[PDB]
Amino acid sequence: ATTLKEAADGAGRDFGFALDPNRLSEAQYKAIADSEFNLVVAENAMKWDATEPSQNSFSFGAGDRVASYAADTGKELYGHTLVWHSQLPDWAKNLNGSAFESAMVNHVTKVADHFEGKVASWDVVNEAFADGGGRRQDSAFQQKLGNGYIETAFRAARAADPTAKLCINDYNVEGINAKSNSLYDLVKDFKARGVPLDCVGFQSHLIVGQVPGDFRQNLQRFADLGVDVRITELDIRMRTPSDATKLATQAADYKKVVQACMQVTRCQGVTVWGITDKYSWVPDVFPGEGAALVWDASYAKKPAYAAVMEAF
Ligand SMILES: O[C@@H]1[C@@H](O)[C@H](O[C@@H]2CNC[C@H](O)[C@H]2O)OC[C@H]1O
Repeated sequence: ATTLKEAADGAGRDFGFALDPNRLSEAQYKAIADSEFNLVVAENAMKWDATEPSQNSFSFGAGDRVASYAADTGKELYGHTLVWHSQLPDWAKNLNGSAFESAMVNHVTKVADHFEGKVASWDVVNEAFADGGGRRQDSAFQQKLGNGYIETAFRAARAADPTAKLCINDYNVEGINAKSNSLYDLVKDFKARGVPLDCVGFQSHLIVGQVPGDFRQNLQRFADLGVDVRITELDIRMRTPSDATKLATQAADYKKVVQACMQVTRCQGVTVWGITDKYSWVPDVFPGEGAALVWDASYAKKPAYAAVMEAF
Protein backbone atom coordinates (compact mmCIF):
# COMPACT_ATOMS: atom_id res chain seq x y z
CA ALA A 1 0.00 0.00 0.00
CA THR A 2 1.03 3.62 -0.64
CA THR A 3 -1.40 5.31 1.76
CA LEU A 4 -2.85 4.46 5.17
CA LYS A 5 -6.28 4.67 3.49
CA GLU A 6 -5.34 1.82 1.18
CA ALA A 7 -3.79 -0.11 4.07
CA ALA A 8 -6.94 0.20 6.17
CA ASP A 9 -9.23 -0.42 3.18
CA GLY A 10 -7.31 -3.63 2.52
CA ALA A 11 -7.65 -4.76 6.13
CA GLY A 12 -11.41 -4.22 6.03
CA ARG A 13 -11.15 -1.55 8.70
CA ASP A 14 -11.42 2.21 9.22
CA PHE A 15 -8.58 4.66 9.68
CA GLY A 16 -10.01 8.06 10.41
CA PHE A 17 -9.07 11.51 11.61
CA ALA A 18 -10.66 14.30 13.63
CA LEU A 19 -11.47 17.19 11.29
CA ASP A 20 -11.55 20.94 11.83
CA PRO A 21 -13.64 22.05 8.83
CA ASN A 22 -11.88 25.43 8.72
CA ARG A 23 -8.63 23.69 7.78
CA LEU A 24 -10.00 22.20 4.57
CA SER A 25 -8.96 25.51 2.97
CA GLU A 26 -5.32 24.74 3.85
CA ALA A 27 -3.97 22.83 0.83
CA GLN A 28 -1.58 20.43 2.55
CA TYR A 29 -4.15 19.63 5.26
CA LYS A 30 -6.83 18.80 2.69
CA ALA A 31 -4.39 16.73 0.62
CA ILE A 32 -3.52 14.47 3.54
CA ALA A 33 -7.14 14.35 4.69
CA ASP A 34 -8.29 13.29 1.21
CA SER A 35 -5.67 10.64 0.55
CA GLU A 36 -4.74 9.02 3.87
CA PHE A 37 -8.06 8.32 5.58
CA ASN A 38 -11.33 6.54 4.92
CA LEU A 39 -13.25 7.88 7.94
CA VAL A 40 -13.81 11.28 9.48
CA VAL A 41 -15.10 12.63 12.78
CA ALA A 42 -15.74 16.23 13.77
CA GLU A 43 -13.18 17.30 16.35
CA ASN A 44 -15.57 19.97 17.65
CA ALA A 45 -18.31 20.80 15.13
CA MET A 46 -20.91 18.35 16.42
CA LYS A 47 -20.50 18.97 20.12
CA TRP A 48 -23.28 20.59 22.17
CA ASP A 49 -21.69 24.06 22.34
CA ALA A 50 -21.35 24.12 18.54
CA THR A 51 -24.79 22.68 17.74
CA GLU A 52 -27.09 24.26 20.36
CA PRO A 53 -25.45 27.53 21.53
CA SER A 54 -28.78 28.73 22.94
CA GLN A 55 -31.63 26.46 24.02
CA ASN A 56 -33.77 25.39 21.05
CA SER A 57 -31.51 27.33 18.69
CA PHE A 58 -29.46 24.91 16.63
CA SER A 59 -26.45 25.77 14.48
CA PHE A 60 -25.46 23.02 12.04
CA GLY A 61 -23.29 24.90 9.56
CA ALA A 62 -20.01 23.53 10.92
CA GLY A 63 -21.27 20.01 11.54
CA ASP A 64 -22.79 20.03 8.06
CA ARG A 65 -19.43 20.99 6.59
CA VAL A 66 -17.83 17.93 8.17
CA ALA A 67 -20.69 15.69 7.06
CA SER A 68 -20.49 17.01 3.49
CA TYR A 69 -16.74 16.46 3.36
CA ALA A 70 -17.24 12.79 4.28
CA ALA A 71 -19.97 12.25 1.67
CA ASP A 72 -18.04 14.19 -0.95
CA THR A 73 -14.85 12.18 -0.56
CA GLY A 74 -16.39 8.77 0.05
CA LYS A 75 -15.45 8.51 3.72
CA GLU A 76 -17.39 7.01 6.61
CA LEU A 77 -18.77 9.59 9.04
CA TYR A 78 -18.48 9.16 12.83
CA GLY A 79 -20.53 11.44 15.11
CA HIS A 80 -18.97 12.99 18.29
CA THR A 81 -20.77 13.50 20.64
CA LEU A 82 -24.39 13.98 21.91
CA VAL A 83 -24.00 13.94 25.65
CA TRP A 84 -20.80 15.13 27.32
CA HIS A 85 -20.15 17.10 30.53
CA SER A 86 -17.52 19.25 28.80
CA GLN A 87 -18.15 21.97 26.21
CA LEU A 88 -21.70 22.08 27.56
CA PRO A 89 -23.12 25.63 27.34
CA ASP A 90 -24.00 27.53 30.51
CA TRP A 91 -27.67 27.77 29.54
CA ALA A 92 -27.84 23.98 29.88
CA LYS A 93 -25.95 24.00 33.18
CA ASN A 94 -28.46 26.54 34.51
CA LEU A 95 -31.33 24.06 34.06
CA ASN A 96 -32.34 21.37 36.56
CA GLY A 97 -34.65 18.40 37.00
CA SER A 98 -37.29 17.87 34.32
CA ALA A 99 -36.24 21.04 32.50
CA PHE A 100 -32.65 19.83 32.20
CA GLU A 101 -33.63 16.30 31.25
CA SER A 102 -35.98 17.61 28.56
CA ALA A 103 -33.18 19.75 27.13
CA MET A 104 -30.82 16.77 27.01
CA VAL A 105 -33.41 14.55 25.33
CA ASN A 106 -34.28 17.25 22.81
CA HIS A 107 -30.61 17.94 22.08
CA VAL A 108 -30.10 14.25 21.39
CA THR A 109 -33.21 13.99 19.22
CA LYS A 110 -32.53 17.14 17.20
CA VAL A 111 -28.87 16.43 16.52
CA ALA A 112 -29.30 12.71 15.82
CA ASP A 113 -32.22 13.45 13.52
CA HIS A 114 -30.39 16.20 11.69
CA PHE A 115 -27.54 13.87 10.74
CA GLU A 116 -29.67 10.76 10.30
CA GLY A 117 -28.51 8.68 7.36
CA LYS A 118 -25.18 10.54 7.18
CA VAL A 119 -23.55 9.88 10.58
CA ALA A 120 -23.10 6.07 10.76
CA SER A 121 -22.10 5.88 14.42
CA TRP A 122 -22.44 8.16 17.44
CA ASP A 123 -20.53 8.63 20.64
CA VAL A 124 -23.92 9.03 22.38
CA VAL A 125 -22.43 9.46 25.88
CA ASN A 126 -18.79 10.44 26.48
CA GLU A 127 -16.60 10.15 29.61
CA ALA A 128 -19.28 8.95 32.02
CA PHE A 129 -16.84 7.23 34.34
CA ALA A 130 -14.03 8.22 36.70
CA ASP A 131 -10.44 7.03 36.84
CA GLY A 132 -10.34 4.51 39.68
CA GLY A 133 -13.91 3.44 39.02
CA GLY A 134 -17.43 4.71 39.47
CA ARG A 135 -19.17 7.63 37.82
CA ARG A 136 -17.53 10.91 36.90
CA GLN A 137 -17.70 13.38 39.81
CA ASP A 138 -17.92 16.67 37.91
CA SER A 139 -20.62 15.97 35.33
CA ALA A 140 -23.73 18.14 35.10
CA PHE A 141 -25.61 15.09 33.82
CA GLN A 142 -24.45 12.83 36.63
CA GLN A 143 -25.23 15.48 39.26
CA LYS A 144 -28.60 16.63 37.95
CA LEU A 145 -30.02 13.34 36.70
CA GLY A 146 -28.11 10.60 38.49
CA ASN A 147 -27.13 7.20 37.12
CA GLY A 148 -30.04 6.90 34.71
CA TYR A 149 -29.12 9.66 32.25
CA ILE A 150 -26.93 7.34 30.22
CA GLU A 151 -29.77 4.94 29.43
CA THR A 152 -32.14 7.84 28.66
CA ALA A 153 -29.68 9.31 26.16
CA PHE A 154 -29.20 5.98 24.40
CA ARG A 155 -32.91 5.26 24.17
CA ALA A 156 -33.53 8.78 22.88
CA ALA A 157 -30.81 8.44 20.26
CA ARG A 158 -32.18 5.11 19.01
CA ALA A 159 -35.66 6.62 18.76
CA ALA A 160 -34.31 9.45 16.60
CA ASP A 161 -32.02 7.24 14.51
CA PRO A 162 -33.14 3.60 14.32
CA THR A 163 -30.04 2.34 12.50
CA ALA A 164 -27.01 4.35 13.64
CA LYS A 165 -24.42 2.45 15.70
CA LEU A 166 -24.74 3.89 19.21
CA CYS A 167 -21.53 4.00 21.24
CA ILE A 168 -20.32 4.99 24.70
CA ASN A 169 -16.80 6.51 24.73
CA ASP A 170 -14.17 7.12 27.42
CA TYR A 171 -10.45 7.46 28.09
CA ASN A 172 -8.10 5.58 30.41
CA VAL A 173 -10.16 2.47 29.72
CA GLU A 174 -7.86 0.84 27.16
CA GLY A 175 -6.52 -1.74 29.60
CA ILE A 176 -8.32 -3.71 32.28
CA ASN A 177 -8.66 -1.47 35.33
CA ALA A 178 -11.21 -0.06 37.78
CA LYS A 179 -12.49 2.46 35.25
CA SER A 180 -12.81 0.08 32.29
CA ASN A 181 -14.46 -2.39 34.67
CA SER A 182 -17.24 0.05 35.56
CA LEU A 183 -17.76 0.66 31.85
CA TYR A 184 -17.71 -3.11 31.24
CA ASP A 185 -20.51 -3.62 33.79
CA LEU A 186 -22.57 -0.85 32.17
CA VAL A 187 -22.21 -2.42 28.72
CA LYS A 188 -23.14 -5.89 29.99
CA ASP A 189 -26.16 -4.49 31.83
CA PHE A 190 -27.42 -2.52 28.83
CA LYS A 191 -27.12 -5.51 26.50
CA ALA A 192 -28.85 -7.69 29.08
CA ARG A 193 -31.81 -5.30 29.44
CA GLY A 194 -32.07 -4.54 25.73
CA VAL A 195 -30.99 -0.92 26.10
CA PRO A 196 -29.83 0.39 22.71
CA LEU A 197 -26.01 0.14 22.60
CA ASP A 198 -23.88 -1.16 19.71
CA CYS A 199 -20.31 -0.12 20.35
CA VAL A 200 -17.66 1.13 22.77
CA GLY A 201 -15.19 3.82 21.79
CA PHE A 202 -11.77 3.80 23.42
CA GLN A 203 -10.39 7.34 23.10
CA SER A 204 -6.84 6.07 23.46
CA HIS A 205 -5.21 9.38 24.38
CA LEU A 206 -2.05 7.67 25.55
CA ILE A 207 1.41 8.63 26.73
CA VAL A 208 4.49 7.50 24.81
CA GLY A 209 5.86 4.24 26.16
CA GLN A 210 2.69 3.55 28.13
CA VAL A 211 0.44 1.45 25.90
CA PRO A 212 -1.49 -1.03 28.09
CA GLY A 213 -0.11 -4.53 27.65
CA ASP A 214 -3.62 -5.95 27.92
CA PHE A 215 -5.17 -3.60 25.37
CA ARG A 216 -6.24 -6.38 23.00
CA GLN A 217 -7.51 -8.64 25.80
CA ASN A 218 -9.60 -5.74 27.09
CA LEU A 219 -10.95 -4.93 23.62
CA GLN A 220 -11.86 -8.60 23.12
CA ARG A 221 -13.79 -8.93 26.40
CA PHE A 222 -15.95 -5.94 25.47
CA ALA A 223 -16.47 -7.31 21.97
CA ASP A 224 -17.49 -10.60 23.57
CA LEU A 225 -20.38 -8.81 25.29
CA GLY A 226 -21.97 -8.47 21.85
CA VAL A 227 -20.77 -5.04 20.74
CA ASP A 228 -18.21 -3.56 18.35
CA VAL A 229 -15.14 -1.76 19.65
CA ARG A 230 -13.18 1.09 18.10
CA ILE A 231 -10.23 3.32 18.88
CA THR A 232 -11.71 6.79 18.52
CA GLU A 233 -9.19 9.47 19.49
CA LEU A 234 -5.73 8.01 19.22
CA ASP A 235 -2.73 10.21 19.94
CA ILE A 236 0.38 9.32 21.90
CA ARG A 237 1.91 12.30 23.65
CA MET A 238 5.53 12.75 24.63
CA ARG A 239 7.55 15.31 26.56
CA THR A 240 8.49 18.10 24.13
CA PRO A 241 10.60 18.66 22.24
CA SER A 242 10.68 15.38 20.35
CA ASP A 243 13.86 13.52 19.46
CA ALA A 244 14.83 10.35 17.56
CA THR A 245 14.35 7.98 20.50
CA LYS A 246 11.01 9.46 21.57
CA LEU A 247 9.70 9.32 18.00
CA ALA A 248 10.88 5.71 17.77
CA THR A 249 9.09 4.67 20.96
CA GLN A 250 6.02 6.50 19.67
CA ALA A 251 6.12 4.60 16.38
CA ALA A 252 6.31 1.30 18.25
CA ASP A 253 3.35 2.39 20.38
CA TYR A 254 1.24 3.26 17.33
CA LYS A 255 2.05 -0.17 15.92
CA LYS A 256 0.95 -1.84 19.17
CA VAL A 257 -2.34 0.06 19.23
CA VAL A 258 -3.24 -0.71 15.60
CA GLN A 259 -2.13 -4.32 16.12
CA ALA A 260 -4.41 -4.79 19.13
CA CYS A 261 -7.32 -3.68 16.94
CA MET A 262 -6.29 -5.92 14.06
CA GLN A 263 -6.28 -8.79 16.57
CA VAL A 264 -9.95 -8.36 17.50
CA THR A 265 -12.49 -9.23 14.81
CA ARG A 266 -15.02 -6.68 16.06
CA CYS A 267 -12.58 -3.77 16.27
CA GLN A 268 -13.95 -1.50 13.55
CA GLY A 269 -10.77 0.54 13.28
CA VAL A 270 -8.59 3.35 14.56
CA THR A 271 -9.23 7.08 14.42
CA VAL A 272 -6.41 9.48 15.27
CA TRP A 273 -7.29 12.77 16.97
CA GLY A 274 -6.06 15.04 14.21
CA ILE A 275 -3.59 14.99 11.34
CA THR A 276 -0.73 17.32 12.29
CA ASP A 277 1.10 18.23 15.49
CA LYS A 278 0.58 21.80 14.28
CA TYR A 279 -3.06 21.71 15.40
CA SER A 280 -3.06 18.87 17.94
CA TRP A 281 -5.01 19.70 21.12
CA VAL A 282 -2.34 18.27 23.41
CA PRO A 283 0.14 21.16 23.97
CA ASP A 284 -2.55 23.56 25.21
CA VAL A 285 -4.09 20.97 27.54
CA PHE A 286 -0.99 19.13 28.78
CA PRO A 287 1.76 21.71 29.40
CA GLY A 288 5.18 20.37 28.43
CA GLU A 289 3.72 17.54 26.36
CA GLY A 290 2.89 17.13 22.67
CA ALA A 291 4.13 15.89 19.27
CA ALA A 292 1.36 13.30 19.54
CA LEU A 293 0.14 12.76 15.98
CA VAL A 294 1.36 10.99 12.84
CA TRP A 295 2.43 14.12 10.91
CA ASP A 296 4.68 16.80 12.40
CA ALA A 297 4.04 20.58 12.23
CA SER A 298 5.58 20.71 8.75
CA TYR A 299 3.28 17.96 7.48
CA ALA A 300 6.19 15.55 7.29
CA LYS A 301 5.42 11.93 8.12
CA LYS A 302 6.90 10.87 11.44
CA PRO A 303 8.16 7.32 12.18
CA ALA A 304 4.68 6.44 13.44
CA TYR A 305 3.41 6.56 9.86
CA ALA A 306 5.37 3.51 8.71
CA ALA A 307 4.36 1.70 11.91
CA VAL A 308 0.65 2.22 11.26
CA MET A 309 1.10 1.17 7.62
CA GLU A 310 2.86 -2.02 8.75
CA ALA A 311 0.30 -2.69 11.47
CA PHE A 312 -2.60 -2.62 9.01
O1 LIG B 1 -9.91 21.08 20.20
C1 LIG B 1 -10.02 20.33 21.41
C2 LIG B 1 -10.46 18.88 21.08
O2 LIG B 1 -9.38 18.22 20.42
C3 LIG B 1 -10.80 18.10 22.36
O3 LIG B 1 -11.37 16.83 21.98
C4 LIG B 1 -11.71 16.08 23.14
C5 LIG B 1 -10.46 15.28 23.61
N1 LIG B 1 -10.80 14.43 24.74
C6 LIG B 1 -11.82 13.55 24.52
C7 LIG B 1 -13.05 14.11 23.96
O4 LIG B 1 -14.04 13.18 23.69
C8 LIG B 1 -12.84 15.09 22.77
O5 LIG B 1 -14.02 15.83 22.51
O6 LIG B 1 -11.74 18.83 23.15
C9 LIG B 1 -11.26 20.12 23.56
C10 LIG B 1 -11.06 20.98 22.31
O7 LIG B 1 -10.63 22.30 22.65
